[PDB]
Amino acid sequence: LEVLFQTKLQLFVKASEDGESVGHCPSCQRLFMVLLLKGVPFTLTTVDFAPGSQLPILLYDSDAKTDTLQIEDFLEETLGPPDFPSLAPRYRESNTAGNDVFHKFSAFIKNPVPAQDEALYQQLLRALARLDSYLRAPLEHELAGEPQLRESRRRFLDGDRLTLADCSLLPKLHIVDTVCAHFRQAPIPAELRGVRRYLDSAMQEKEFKYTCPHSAEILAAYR
Repeated sequence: LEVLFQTKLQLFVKASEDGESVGHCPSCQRLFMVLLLKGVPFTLTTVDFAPGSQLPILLYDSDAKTDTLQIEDFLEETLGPPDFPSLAPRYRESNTAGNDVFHKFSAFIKNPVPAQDEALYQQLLRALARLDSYLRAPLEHELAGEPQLRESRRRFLDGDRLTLADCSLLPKLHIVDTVCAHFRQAPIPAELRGVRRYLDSAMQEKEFKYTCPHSAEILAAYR
């Protein structure tokens, strides 16, 4: 399928198995979000170049960019104020909080070794706890207003608006919760209030909600 939002910009992404929606792929969803959050017109084309290239790919004019980070930087650079909002996070830590969660999930979820399962699980939980800490800690602009504040009020990594950091992390975190809950009866623990609210908040945000693959597609990818 194809989706026209409102050309110059064309993002190629994986299609779902039945071909009717977008397929599972957190980097695809990441750039899908970035483009929506820019509010720039664009075409999304699902699919069911250069050696070992993989989706997502962005066509601009006739130019092709095939690497996710490259694509992202390009969009943040060439689509700027006043016509489009900058999506760079304000705070360095927004860019690193949660950065090991997804790779510790994969190590855990793929693990063939019974004796290492609990261990790999605790490593995943520990990274989630660190993300949770950052999410609960008042940011600079928050302390400006309330120097008393002990617990952050904000919705997302860097504040109350989605940034590039959220576009990267949310699709990955969504996968973690979705797979762990269905396959291991292990949703992200309720004790991690910051992480849970963050996921709840993202779901109420149209750019995230409507870029998510159907859960069935995520599940199929993990068996």
